[PDB]
Amino acid sequence: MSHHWGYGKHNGPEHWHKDFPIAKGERQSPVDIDTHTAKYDPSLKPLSVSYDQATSLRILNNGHAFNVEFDDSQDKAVLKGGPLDGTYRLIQFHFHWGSLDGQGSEHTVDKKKYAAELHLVHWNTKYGDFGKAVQQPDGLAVLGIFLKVGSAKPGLQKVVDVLDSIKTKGKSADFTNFDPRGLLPESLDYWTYPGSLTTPPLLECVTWIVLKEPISVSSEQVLKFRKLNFNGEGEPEELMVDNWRPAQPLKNRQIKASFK
Ligand SMILES: [Cu+2]
Ligand SMILES: [Zn+2]
Repeated sequence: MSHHWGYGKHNGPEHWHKDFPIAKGERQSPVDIDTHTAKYDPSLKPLSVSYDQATSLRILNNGHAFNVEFDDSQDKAVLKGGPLDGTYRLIQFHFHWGSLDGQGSEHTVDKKKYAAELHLVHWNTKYGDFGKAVQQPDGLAVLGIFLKVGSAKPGLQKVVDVLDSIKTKGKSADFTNFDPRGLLPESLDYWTYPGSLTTPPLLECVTWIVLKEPISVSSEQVLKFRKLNFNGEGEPEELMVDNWRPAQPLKNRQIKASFK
């Protein structure tokens, strides 16, 4: 929110608190997931990812990442169960990634950084619209999935192949008839905790659900992410890499596990 924040030395995560003081708040994201301290929670309900009727619309370079946007005017693609009360509707997904394969994720697992992290963003339908949802402590649910470099992910290739058409900030392209189920791992085992948006405005509205099993993507797929630009057309080229916030203090939170 507001202008001029980014991921450089002069406007990156260490600077955000000056315009977004909640950056130093009590439930900021991402965090390190200490797997030995997370506790199994038998009260968690089964997690339900219901994306069969998902209706993708468009892909946009917003100068911070790229978003694949969905029709959220009806319950076409929803997340329910797990730690969640009620129904959360899919609005968009995006990624965070590194300049090198050893960094890029926002969450870490026993301090391990993955090459990238996928965020599927959903809003609680009891609040009527996304903008109202971000005024509520249970307004959003983000499903986070780690990416490691190995074999190609077939379900990612349609995304990689459109990126040359959205190289610079402000560009968009049609992205209809995409199935986001092709981005999931086999297992839905997860960790969950209460947190925030990981970019400005850093609002403390998110139930995080982070899957334990990473997806594998090829070196060639992640290399195509790294050819995007932060800048607009006609401006000095600034590669879109290292668009991740580091782990923040856990403070008075417990991370729960869905699995023993
Ligand atoms: Cu501003
Ligand atoms: Zn994100």
